[PDB]
Amino acid sequence: GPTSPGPALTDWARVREELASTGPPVVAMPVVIKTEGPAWTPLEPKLITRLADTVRTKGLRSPITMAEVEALMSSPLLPHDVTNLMRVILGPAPYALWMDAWGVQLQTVIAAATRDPRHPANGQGRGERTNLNRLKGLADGMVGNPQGQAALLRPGELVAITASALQAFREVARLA
Amino acid sequence: GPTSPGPALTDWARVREELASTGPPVVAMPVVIKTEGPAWTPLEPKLITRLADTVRTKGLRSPITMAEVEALMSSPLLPHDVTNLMRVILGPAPYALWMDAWGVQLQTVIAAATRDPRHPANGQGRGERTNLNRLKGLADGMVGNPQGQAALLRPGELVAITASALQAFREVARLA
Repeated sequence: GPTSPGPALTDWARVREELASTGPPVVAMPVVIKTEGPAWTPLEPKLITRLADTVRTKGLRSPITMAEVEALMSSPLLPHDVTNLMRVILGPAPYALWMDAWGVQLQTVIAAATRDPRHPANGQGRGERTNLNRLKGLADGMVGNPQGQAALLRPGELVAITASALQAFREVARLA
Repeated sequence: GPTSPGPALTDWARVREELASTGPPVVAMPVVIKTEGPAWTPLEPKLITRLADTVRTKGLRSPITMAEVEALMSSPLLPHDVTNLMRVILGPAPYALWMDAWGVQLQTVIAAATRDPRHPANGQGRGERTNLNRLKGLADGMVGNPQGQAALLRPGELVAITASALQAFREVARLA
């Protein structure tokens, strides 16, 4: 990633390499993790407003709306984002239905998550297994912390999260 | 912060404003958090190598080293950073002493943290109180996750963390 201009996170990979190519005594021994690649995608305000507009005018049960939401929810999103996105398009009343539907959808994910310790929502470690709270961005450190969510949620969970969001949306757009 | 070029985190502040300046029905009602301002500072590889060089040549008990480390540890750092910084300058053997000394130093912080629920290391909430593991970047989600640390640690904790690191360093540079 962009490390030439400025390193948001100390680029310890470079430090490693340096120390190495200079003297053997001790050396390139700093712990080089390299957690990289943001699997979530941020939404563009203007694209969100036009979705609101479309949901306003064309309706909600409208195929246009479904089409435009579907597309916008093809990329992984953080719990914070789905939540806010929905709070804006759905409105106070249906948002609740969605919240409910979304939780149900998420629950079946906690199954394929349990059924298989190899599910994309889980990690390598033994504790690294998703949970309803994680998926909802309610897990400790995620609550009201999108920055926190971006750092803790695994790509596999983001995909689950977003698909569920999209399902529950259809569930509510039609069954309403 | 930079939101004109591209919004790393969905800029919901803008979305709020839009919806508002257009139609009253529902409106600018997305939850706008705005967690901002990184209180930690990333280290520049070259500056780290020269510190290694200085620690190598000039020594460790050297005042030059103390001078150059002091300066470099005047800005808040993440547990990951202090740890790696030290692992590089201190070497296998003393690093252990430092680890030990650093923990002791951190422990007295857990006191002023407990003594006062208004300590900078604590938050507003009732659970938002620091702990040895947080300060060490061992808290869940911080382990091997500098990105995670940057999102969870509070500025007040970063200052504690870095000062302690600096103390424990002096503790080890002299008492060795």
